Amino acid sequence: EKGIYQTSNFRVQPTESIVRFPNITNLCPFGEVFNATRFASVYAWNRKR
Amino acid sequence: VQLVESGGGLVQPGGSLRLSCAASDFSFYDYEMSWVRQAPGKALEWIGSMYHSGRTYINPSLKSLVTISRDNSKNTLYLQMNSLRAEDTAMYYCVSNWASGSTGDYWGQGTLVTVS
Repeated sequence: EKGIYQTSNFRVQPTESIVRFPNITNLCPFGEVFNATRFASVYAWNRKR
Repeated sequence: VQLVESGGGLVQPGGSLRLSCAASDFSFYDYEMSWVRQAPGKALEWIGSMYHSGRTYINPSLKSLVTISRDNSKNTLYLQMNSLRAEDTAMYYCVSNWASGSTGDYWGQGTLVTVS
């Protein structure tokens, strides 16, 4: 019959998910063990937290 | 510098030479000590090393003229090299806590030596 009927809804689907992080490059301390200028001895290793 | 060395000078080929560097506390020499020198135009040449008890191992390449005396109360150790040849016009160094690693050793300055 004549009139106005509500059938469904509408929704704009999104694209291009975006992830943003700050300049978190504070320390990254691996140059003291990986490529030390003078490598540590065999039995006196260096422990660096 | 907290580590000084005494000895050297112009010596006729064949003389003797000595170096003196000392510490103060009994526990500062834990646990490894050695010696090293850098002649101009020469790479690193390790000679010998010893632990607290005094057991020594020496590089076999130049192990014929090695003699070392050690003290504990004076907190010292001496590397004595004799028969001064014409290839020792460089600077020497003694090191405390040699094996502790890259950041666990303290270096010195040495003295000039003239050889003909």
